[PDB]
This record gives sequence, structure tokens and C-alpha cells, in this order.
Amino acid sequence: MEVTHKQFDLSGFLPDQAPDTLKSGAISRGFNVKPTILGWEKSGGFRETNTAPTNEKDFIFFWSPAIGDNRWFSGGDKTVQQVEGNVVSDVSRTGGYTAAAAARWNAVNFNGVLLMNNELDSPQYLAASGKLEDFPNLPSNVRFRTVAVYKNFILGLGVNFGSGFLDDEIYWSHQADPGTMPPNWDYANAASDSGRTPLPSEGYCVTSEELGSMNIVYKSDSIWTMQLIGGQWIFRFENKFPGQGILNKKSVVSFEGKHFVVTQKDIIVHDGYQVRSVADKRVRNFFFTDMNSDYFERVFVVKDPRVAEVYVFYPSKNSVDGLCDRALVWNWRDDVWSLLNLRPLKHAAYGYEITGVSITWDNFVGGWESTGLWQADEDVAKYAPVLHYSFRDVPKLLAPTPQALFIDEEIEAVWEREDIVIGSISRDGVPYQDYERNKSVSSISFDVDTTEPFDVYIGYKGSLEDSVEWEFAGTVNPMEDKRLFCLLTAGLFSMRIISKAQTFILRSYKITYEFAGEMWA
Amino acid sequence: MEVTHKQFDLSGFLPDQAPDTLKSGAISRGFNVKPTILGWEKSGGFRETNTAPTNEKDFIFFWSPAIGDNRWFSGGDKTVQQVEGNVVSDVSRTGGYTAAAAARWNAVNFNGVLLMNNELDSPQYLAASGKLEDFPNLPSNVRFRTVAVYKNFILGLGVNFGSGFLDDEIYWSHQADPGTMPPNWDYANAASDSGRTPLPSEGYCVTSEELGSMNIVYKSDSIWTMQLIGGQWIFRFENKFPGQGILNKKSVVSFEGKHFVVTQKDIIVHDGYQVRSVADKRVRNFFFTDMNSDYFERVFVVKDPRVAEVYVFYPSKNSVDGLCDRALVWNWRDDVWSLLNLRPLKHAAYGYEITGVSITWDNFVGGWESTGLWQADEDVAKYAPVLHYSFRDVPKLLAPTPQALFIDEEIEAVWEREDIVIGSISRDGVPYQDYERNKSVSSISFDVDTTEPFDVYIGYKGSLEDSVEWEFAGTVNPMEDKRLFCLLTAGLFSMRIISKAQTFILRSYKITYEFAGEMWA
Amino acid sequence: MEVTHKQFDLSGFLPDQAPDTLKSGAISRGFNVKPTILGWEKSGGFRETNTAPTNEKDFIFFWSPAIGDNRWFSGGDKTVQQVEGNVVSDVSRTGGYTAAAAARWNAVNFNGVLLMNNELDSPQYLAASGKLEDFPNLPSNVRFRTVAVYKNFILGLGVNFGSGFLDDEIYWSHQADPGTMPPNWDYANAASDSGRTPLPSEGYCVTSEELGSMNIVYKSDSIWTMQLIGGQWIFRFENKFPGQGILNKKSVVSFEGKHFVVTQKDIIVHDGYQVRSVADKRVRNFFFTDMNSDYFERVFVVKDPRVAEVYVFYPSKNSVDGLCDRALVWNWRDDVWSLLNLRPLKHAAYGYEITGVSITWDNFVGGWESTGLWQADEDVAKYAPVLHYSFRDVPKLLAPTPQALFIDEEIEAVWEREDIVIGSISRDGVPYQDYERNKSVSSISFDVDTTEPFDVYIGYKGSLEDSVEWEFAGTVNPMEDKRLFCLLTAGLFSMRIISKAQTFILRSYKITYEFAGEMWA
Repeated sequence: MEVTHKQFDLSGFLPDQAPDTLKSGAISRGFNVKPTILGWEKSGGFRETNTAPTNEKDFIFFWSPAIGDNRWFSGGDKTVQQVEGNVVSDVSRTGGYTAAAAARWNAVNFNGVLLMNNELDSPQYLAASGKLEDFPNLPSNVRFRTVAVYKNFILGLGVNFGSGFLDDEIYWSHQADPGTMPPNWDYANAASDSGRTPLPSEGYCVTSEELGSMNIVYKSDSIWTMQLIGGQWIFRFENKFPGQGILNKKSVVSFEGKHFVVTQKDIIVHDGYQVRSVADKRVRNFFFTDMNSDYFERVFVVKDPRVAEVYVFYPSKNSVDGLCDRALVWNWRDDVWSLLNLRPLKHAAYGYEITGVSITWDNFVGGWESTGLWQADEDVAKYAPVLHYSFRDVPKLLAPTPQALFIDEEIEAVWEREDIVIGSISRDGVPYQDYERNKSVSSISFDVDTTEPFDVYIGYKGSLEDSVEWEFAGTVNPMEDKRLFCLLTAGLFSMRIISKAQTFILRSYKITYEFAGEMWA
Repeated sequence: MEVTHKQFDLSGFLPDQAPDTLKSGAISRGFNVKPTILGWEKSGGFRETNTAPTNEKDFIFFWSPAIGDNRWFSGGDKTVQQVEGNVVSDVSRTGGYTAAAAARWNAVNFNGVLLMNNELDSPQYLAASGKLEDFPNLPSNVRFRTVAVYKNFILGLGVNFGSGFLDDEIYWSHQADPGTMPPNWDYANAASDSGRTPLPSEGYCVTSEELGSMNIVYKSDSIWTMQLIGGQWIFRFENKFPGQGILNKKSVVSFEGKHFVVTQKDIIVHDGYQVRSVADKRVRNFFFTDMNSDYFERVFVVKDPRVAEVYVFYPSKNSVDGLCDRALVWNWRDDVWSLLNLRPLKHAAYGYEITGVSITWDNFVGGWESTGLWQADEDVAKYAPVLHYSFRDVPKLLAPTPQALFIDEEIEAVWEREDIVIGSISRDGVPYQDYERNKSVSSISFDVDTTEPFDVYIGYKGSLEDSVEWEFAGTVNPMEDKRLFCLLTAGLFSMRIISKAQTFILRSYKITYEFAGEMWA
Repeated sequence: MEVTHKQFDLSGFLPDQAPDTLKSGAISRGFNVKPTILGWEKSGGFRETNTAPTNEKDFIFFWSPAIGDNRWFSGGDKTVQQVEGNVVSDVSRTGGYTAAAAARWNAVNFNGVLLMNNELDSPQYLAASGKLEDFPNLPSNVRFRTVAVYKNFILGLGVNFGSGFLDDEIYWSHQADPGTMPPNWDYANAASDSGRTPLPSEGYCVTSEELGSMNIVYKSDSIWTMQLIGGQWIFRFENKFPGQGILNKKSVVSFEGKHFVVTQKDIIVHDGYQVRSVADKRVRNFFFTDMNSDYFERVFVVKDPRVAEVYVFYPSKNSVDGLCDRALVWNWRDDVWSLLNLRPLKHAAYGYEITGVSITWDNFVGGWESTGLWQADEDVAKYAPVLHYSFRDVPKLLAPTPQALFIDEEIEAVWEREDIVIGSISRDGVPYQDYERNKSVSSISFDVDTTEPFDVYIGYKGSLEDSVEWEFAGTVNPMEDKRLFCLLTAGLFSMRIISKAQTFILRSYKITYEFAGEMWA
């Protein structure tokens, strides 16, 4: 007359399924709790990092001119900045950058030279002068949307100079010299190798042609391929998948060995020859229907190289600034999903920070003793591409931290299984739930590795046709006790778990009950 | 002495099988109720869209000359129209178009230029003049049936000028310039690349050579292939499947990555190298034998990119206008079928509508404040190719809508399982029905997620050799009760379910009974 | 003490196996009853079609010079005829055709031109003159056995002019012009492309080199291949299977995507690279050993495109005219076999008939109202290649019809299972029969969907070593009763089922019994 259920069969965040038929350990509604091998885990807590922009932080990015160097650029209206040493700003173009640009620039990586492009301003590159400047032979009339990179070929982009912003692409480069754009770029002239191509299609090619060792591919609203093996006119215009179209610029595909693709319709994974949706029957519906984004853009996705996770920051209907305040998390190493809730945030990226006190040291002494070469610090994390989040409401940035505390306040956690498979247990170890038999609770006991307490709320419902109703039960510290007593009877069984704790480790649970009647209403 | 049966093993619309041996949840006779993952669903309800042709609507189509633009053309006798802004008509050819043409034109897509061809009139194209006009160097004597498209090669068609309408094809184009047909077309002259080819076959090549990234293929009554890799005379005439022939022009193959093919004999799926019927033992018989179409043409099929469904509009015998009034639905993501019943309808297509009030605004003010760029609206649905249906008996078009209501009246739903697998339940969880033992009903209870009531009808039959007879039972609102009581005994057990409701969610059901005798007659 | 057995596991016509060990639903002896998915079905009934030859009908064939046209040719001694409009005859060659030719001509299809060849007469082709005439430059001395077709290459045949009828082949054609044989044919002269080849082999190449998109292949008594990819002398003589030889000219391989091959030894299926017998342990023995054909030729096979069936008309020993009167039926979609019994018949083919009253209409009126373009009729069946059977004893032809009635008389049906697997039923659902225990009958009950009655005969046998003996039981109309009572005891159990009914639908049956002793003799 008892059922014990466990949470290490590694099911994902599964809200779209028929929630009553969910297998053991499946989650109905989640709040930023991480499903892991050992069990449910807390993935939260943030250290305060040393970077400081002292200005508007719309786009942030990490790059280095040499080993041991860490530089960052913060761009805003009229303004792009620097984050290095202890001084900022004064890298933006000569004039006021352009008319109140906001969340509409772009950043790309090509060799060691850093490149930035904006919708409203011509592309400027950074050189030894320290001032962003336009390309050498590119005529002034031009104005550009988005830029991209490829093998020794800079500016794999798709927008013309002006009056023709719709559907374009130009091989701006030639066989480039690593570290500088080609001395000329001429397309119509037959000096070397360059040209302009239509690439006919109904949709508008929007952003970079993505990645892949063998070749790079992307889409306007159906995927197109590029391969430079030919010699007559290099590259071969070709297409792959007509159906798939992409919704947003920053809805980018990942740099992982596999490609993580988000579309208007579904979420698909492929590498050029075979395709499949990453989660069709599990995640597709909730991701889109959580809200009509209604601000389609500003939805961006990054990677987490350290742990096999990828985060898609998405707006909440409740959210009104258009900021995501929420993020979809999927594990690429194993097919499990998770969902998070966070403070309002604007943009995010990964990188490293090495800051420490430097020029104020005590002994003016001679150069026969060791500096230690700027010794100490996250020397370990230099390999670790820790993420950096441009939180909307803080001047200083932060980075993730195992101890689930934001700065000094703590972040919430909620665990919800709307209904449980409870009832007759058949020949197989796993039970099957009988709807017809109404049932009474006896007791609850939880398997936890931590020591911090967690609160528990209990839900009840009359019939499946009826909705859900809520009740709260006082928490219990696991150190002294493992069980709680309550008496109730309903149609289906609901418990709601909330935790304000440093660490949460859920393993399994057991429920005692008895068949004492049948279904009425 | 009770059997509980569920409807989430995802069986399709299965009328052709031996209906008594159908597995749990299988449907005997369906009425536009959608089988889904969670359970049976209602797929109906229609919003009223903003388009208005003010004329006969035979063929409708969506195209755009630029991003942000939405245009539609409505063609009829003597007449083709425009749907844009707030004015219509005045696009048709200079003279009266041709002698009372009806449901006999055709539309194709090639680059951005829109092309229309009709059986009784020479092909006219639309240009900057806004008036459809004939091709530049095509001689006037010609008269054409159907046209098609391919890679940089317009007019992949198969009908000659006149007196030879039977079996033709001409490479009307050369290496075309995107946006305009080739400056000349000459086939016999050796100026460049063009020619006329027989493609011998018994049957008449009827329509477009279909699609496919690598190449396009189609049939007269056996499939033929085209591939332009060669250079001497480009293209290589070749064939693939002798057996398969197609019945109707608008019985087109889908644009999906796989090809959805309808034939005279069967319904087959392939992509060029391997073939198979989509549903041989399940759907083949009922689709054809529902009626001898007896108006073979006007049977058209479109796609639904949003949800993995395809609809084949087909006439009902009861229908006499030749209009389909019914549609066959199959899911391509998962092999499940469904069937719908609708009002009389003439033709359907997909597209988008962005209409709103514009030139009547209040403040005549200066251009320093933002229009908002025609702000608001289905900006979300701009990616969504929502279908548009040319209903026979309405001046304004409509689009599908989750709430199952047509405009203000509501659409019906009927669920029918003629016989149920009920009886001894063996070692396996699934039961097996015993014909020999006659049985008595006890009660019925239904698992439903909605709150709206649904009516229930009960059928009885003496022997399997005997037919079916019907009885009705009063509905019950699920909010207060889940069970109904009735007493009866027959050979096999029939229940008929009908619902006039906003939403219908069927999950499972249980039947209580008892073995109280054996079979008599 | 009861066994229920069903007939929807889809076993074929299986007379060769050890009949007692046959699984449930297997047939011992069949009479033209069709095994289908739902169960045993009647495949019989014939409508009277409009064609009328008014002469001897040996070979019949369907062809069309244009869309909408239906023409047939009936050939006999001295005579070949036409079937079109309302007049026949007067197409045969100028003189009396040849010396009492009978069942020894041949027909082939090449482009639109119809070709006929006979053993005793030179090949004549039909042209606009309406009179069959010899080939243009073919010298008169020639006399030919069989002719064939290939890609743009007419007359892929294997018999020389005269005095050398044994082993030949000539590439009579060149790159032909579609619609007319090549202007010359010369083989020895080096004007273009033609020649004579031995193709050494022990056996005599007898008939057409069969079909296949990639290439065509056939045999004298071991299979040979032809492929024209080479250029020096086109074609490459090659062979594939030494063992397989074919017995009769009209024992042709099918046009299906797979090849249906009948041999002297076995019945094999292949497509060029892999081979296998279609039914080795099931059908091989009975087909050959039903009778020594002893008239090897006149055994012909056609296809049924509509339903996946193929019919091999074969003589019965009882038959003495040499006419088949019987036909072997196998389903290609699923590996199930069936056997039929029919009236004496000479030859069969497929085609279409569109006949109706035409020139006798009432209103001599002007051409401003619609003929309707010869409106109405089997417009649906125009896609349907319905078979046409040259029954020996009727002037007018007939076509198959669902209602099992010949013209006004009805066709018989017999169902026979010589022994049933009856006895102990083990752990598995399927029973196993015990020979040692003699057993007594109790009752019989049959599952049928129809309403028409069927008669039942009961067989008994002492020991397996003993033969079978017969008894008859009165039929029962299924409408009122489903059971019959009889008392008997034997070694093994036999029931014989016969039906003179419009439609027969067998589903399953149950037998009640008791173990009441052991085996004696």
C-alpha cells in the first residue's frame, strides 16, 4: 500500500506531455533546479567579477591581442568602450557612432583582428591606433546589417551598400593576409578573386552563415550551403533544406560539434546531411507557447563549454521590458532539459577575468627579484570559459558560482510534480496509477543528501476535469527527522516543493496510502 | 469483470481494417476530431481574416515583391484581381481573359516574378506595369496547358503551341537572368541552349515536374527524371517507375523533404530511390471508395507547415456541387491519420494577412515622430504560413483558429467506435474479446480534461452477421459527475459520441460488465 | 475442451505442406476463394463489356493512337481484326495471312506504333493506311518467330530469315525516329549502327528479352544480359544465371518493379543481382504436379495492376481442350497465394472499354450547344486497366465484377481444411494437436459478416494411414442461427465448405470437443 519513487532515471524538463502519465521523477513545473545524475541539483549562485564598464552595457565580448591579455568592449549609443587595466571608453569611432543604436550591433571573430558591425553605421575595425576605423578601400556610401567569417575570407555577409538592403552577398575579401583585410576588395574588376552573388530565395538572409569544419551553411528561410572547392568562380552556391527558416538574429546555432538550431516552427539538430528535432514531443510546445515573444529579436543563445549545457534566454510574459528573465537549458551530453528563472537581464557572453591590485605596491626595488609574472589568481580558470551576464540592474558584472547565493541575497528554488503515478503496482517494478479508485494519504518521506531544510506544499484536486488547489505544510530539518504527517484525500495527488537553501539534493521519495473507495467527482 | 481502455497509443484513422479487431483507442468512424499525443483533440474554429476579393474566387495565391509586402490574386472568368491595400481587380490581361475559364488556370513560383498559365489563354506574366502580359518573344499562335519551374530555367512545361496539345515539352528558357525571362527562347536555332524533346510514353504528361533539391521528377503515367549535369544537350531524359501514374492535376506532391504522392491506385511516398505506400492496409480503400470521385479533377492537396499535417480535400458523394466538403488528414511527423467534415469549399492555399486601418488617422503632424513602421499585429504570424480557405458561400475569407467556432456558429464533432475489444483479459495487460459469450453492460465513465459537456449515444447489435442499431443517452456535465448508468445486452457493444463544445479532450474510458450467457443470434 | 481458430494471420494457398501440421486458417484445398486481410473473400463475378470481334479471338491487345481513343485487334487464321466504333475486321495483311496460324502470333509495344509478329508470316506493322504491311527495307525472304523492344531500338529479336531458325539475333534498328522504324536497317554494311550476334548457348533463345529500367535480360536456358553503354559496337553481350531456363513463350515475366519468373524447375523472383524462389516449400510442387501440362505452351500470365495480384492460367488434367480453366493467383504486396477455377478460356489481357450509343441521336441541331465531349461512362475506369478474358464459349467479352455472378448464372465456391490443429492447448495461445487421443465432436459455429447462407460438409477418417471419407450437413442461414449440431468421432477431423452466394466473408470458427479415448486404427 506504499509507493517509492526515485529521481535518477534522468528524465528531462517535460511540461508538454500528459502530466499525469509522466514516469517516475518527471517534472511538471520547474524552477531553476538542475536534474543531474545523482539527482536534482541547484544550479545557481554568482560571484562578483572585477569588470566594470561605467556605461551602458548592450553588447559585451571577449578577445585577446596576445597571450596573457584580457580585453572587453562595451558598446552603446554613440559609444563603444574598453575593459582593461583600470580605464574604459575611448575606442568608439571618431564621430558619434550612429543614431541611438541599441541591441542592433554585431561582433565577429576573424584571425586576431576584432570586427564590429552595426545596422546604422558602416563597419569599423580596431587597429594599433586604438580607434575603430572603417575598412581601407570600402567606399563610404555603404551601410551594412550583419557580417560573418570563413576560411581566410573575411566578410561573408549579405547586405549591399544602400537602397538595396534587402537580399545581397559579396565576397569582399580575396586570399587575405592573416591579420589585415585584403589590400583591395574590388568585385566587378577582374584583378583577382571577388564578386557579388544573388543567392535567390523568398526570404531575407539575415545573419552569419554559421560554422562547420568542412563548410559553413545558413538560411534566409531555407538552408543554403557554401563550398569553395571550385576554381572558375570559387564557392558553389547550393541549398539544403527548404523548410527550415530561422526567427531571430541572435537565435544562433552553437559552435558545438553538432549544430543546435532554433526555428520559427521547431528546434532541430543537424550537421548538414541528416536532420532531427532535438525535442519534438517534449519541449517544442512549451518553449514557443510560454509566451508569444512579441519581441522576436533580443532572444539570444550562448554555450557553456565547461558543463554540457546550453542556455536560451527567453522573455517571460510577465516580463514587460522585453528582457528574458528566464532561460531554457538543455544538456547536449545527455538528452535532458531544464528551465531557469532569473533577474531581468539584457545580454550574456563567456570569457575570462584576471583582475588584481597592481600599480600601488610598496617596495620601489630593483629588477633582480621576481615579479612572479603577475602571479596568482584564476590561473586555473584561464582555460575555463566562464560565462558573464550583463544583468540589467547592476554596474558590475557577475559570474556563476556553486553556492546558490546571488551576491548576499539568495535565489529561490521550486519543485513541482502536479500528479504522481500512484496505485496498483503490477508484475513489473514500476507501478501504474488507477484513476477509478479514490485514495487517502498516509505519510511522506524524502531522500536528501544535504542538511539544509526545505519547505513543502501539498496540492489536492477533486477530479481530473477539476483544476488544482493548494495547501502548505511546515518544513522539516532533515538532520533530526525525515518524515511528515498529514491527512487528506482527493482525486489526484499534488505536492509542491520550495527551497531557500545553499544546496538542494533530491534523491527519491516514498508515499504511503490506501485504497478506500472509488471515484465520485 | 471490467475493462479500461485508453486513447494515447496513437493509432490513426483506421476504417479499412476489420473494425472489431481494432486495438485500444482505434477509431471506426471519425468526424473532424484530431488524434494527438495527449488524446483526441478538436481541430477546428476559424477567425475572419481581412482579405476581400469582391469577385469570384477560383484560384488564390500568395506572393511578395519585397519584404513587408503582402499581395494576392483572385482569378475568374475574364478576370484576375489584386488583394492589397484597399483596392482590387484590374490586373487581368488586356482583353477578356478567355472563354469562361473556371478552375482551369495554374500558378507557379520562379524567382520573384509571378507566373500564371491557363488552358484557354496564352501565359501572361506580371510586370511593373501592373498588367499581366505575354512573354516577350513567344509567338502568338501558342496555347498552353500547364507550366513549371526549375533551377534558373523557367517554363519546365509539356504542351506545344496548337494542333499538338497531346505530348510535348520545351526548354523555353536559357541560362536566365534572375527577375526576367531569357531575352530570347529559340529552340530550333543554335544561338545558345534550348530545344524540344518528345519524352516518349503512353500517357500524357499533365503538370509540373515536381521538386527536390538534387533534381525534379514527375510522370505522364510512369515517373520520369530530369538532370542537367550533362553538357552536350543539357538534361538527361530518364525514367524511374513505370507503374505509378497520377490521377489529377491538383493532386500534387508536397514540398516536404519527403514526397507525398497520390495515384490512381494507391498513396505512395518516395524521394527518388526507394518507394512505399504511406498507408496500404489502413487508408487506401476508404479514400478511394468513399465515393467514385466522378469529378476526378478539382481534388487538390496543400501543406500545413506549422503542424505536421497535410490535407486532401475530397468530394463527398452526398456532395453534389463537386465541392469536397471533406478533407483527408495525415500526420507526417508520426504515422497517424485523421478525417474532417467541413462546409462546401472550392479551393485553399496558405499565406499571410497583415491588414489594419491606415489612411484615416487623426493627427496631420510632421515627420519627427515615429510611425512605428506600421506597428503591431500578427508580426508573430508573419513566419506562420497560416492557411486560407476559399469557402464557397462567403465573400470574406477565414483562417483556422483554436477555438472550435466557425464565425459565431459552432462546428460539430462525432466520435464512433463501432465495436470494442472487451472480454477475457489474458496474461498480457491488453484484453482479448470473446464473441461466444454474450454480455451485459454495467456502467460507463470517461476521462476528460475539459469542462464542457458532451452527448453520448449507445449502439447495440444482435450478431456480427446482423447490422448495427442505435440508442441515445443524455449527456452529463463532467464538472459534477463522471459516470452514467444504463442497462442493455447485445452481441457486440457500440457507443456513439457527439460533441458541440469549444474543446474536446478524450483520454480513456472504462467499461464494467459481466459474462451472463453465450451467443444465440 | 474447445478450440477457436481464426483466418486473419494471412497464410497462403498451401497444399504442398504436411496438411495436418498447417497453422490456423491454412487452406488444404481451395476453390477460387480469395484470402484477404479481413478474411476469406469471394473474387468472382463478371460484367458483360461492349467489345465484339464477330470472329475467332486468339490474341487480343489494347493500344491507342491518341488520347481518348480505344482500339483492339483480334487475330485468327488468315485474319486480324479491329474493335473500334462499330465495325471490325479488314486490317489483316493483303493476302491470306498464313497457313492456319493459331495461338502462335505475338504482340509488342514500341513507341506508339503497334507491331505484330507471327511464326509463319513475315512481320507486318500498322500505318495510316489501316493495312498491316511489312517493314520497309527488310528483304522478303525473311521469316520470323518472336520480336521484342528496347530503348529507341526496335526488334530486339533472335531469329534469322530462313534455313537458320535456330539461334539468332539482329540489331535490326539504328537510333530510331520515334514513330517510324529506321529508314534502313543494314547490319553487314557500316553505314551506321547495326549487326548480327550469335550469343552462344546450348538452348534456344525463344522470346522477348524482358524489361527493367536499367537494362533488359532474358535467357535461352540460362539468363543473358544486354547493356548498350559501350560505343565500339554498342551493347555488351553478357550472362547471369546458367541454371535457370524458361519453359514457355507466354510464360512471361511481369512488368512489376520486381520480376516474376516461371521456370521449368521452380518459380523464382529477382531483379538482376539477387535471386530467390517466390514460394519453394509452399507452391512449387502443386503448380507443376497438378498435371503434366503436356501442352507446355499456351500457358500465359498477365498482371492485375489494380489489386496486387498476378494470375497464371493453367490447364487442368480434367481439361482436354488444352485450355487452362484454372489460374494460379499470388499476391505481390504480401506473400499469400490463392487458386481459382473458371470456365474454359483461351487467352486474356488487360485494357479499357468506353462504348455507348452514338450516331442515332435525336436532335439535328447546330454547334452552339455542348456535346459534352462524349460525356459520361467509366471515365473513372479509364485509369483502371481492367482485365479482359477471351472466354472460349461466348461471342462477347466480359470483365471482372465484385458481385460473384457470371452473367446471370452464379459461380461456385468451395472451402476445404482437410485436418485441423485440435487438441491440447499449451502455455502459448496456439494449440497443438494430439494424434494419440481419439476425439468426439460437439458443435460448430462460424464467424461471418455476410447474410447469405452457405452449405457445410463434414469429413471423417479412421487413421492418418487411412484416407478421407465425406458426409454432408444442411446449411444454416446466419441471420437467425450461428450454430449447428452433429455427433461423430474419427481419427482426424474434416469439414468441407461450399457456397453458392453473392458474397462470402469467413472470419473465424470454434470447435467444441472432448477427449474420450485413444487411437485404435
